[PDB]
Amino acid sequence: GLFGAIAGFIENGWEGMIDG
Repeated sequence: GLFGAIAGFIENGWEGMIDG
């Protein structure tokens, strides 16, 4: 489910939430 798409983001754009 969604959690898997968050795991997607964690490997695919995560850096934008590493920032700040």
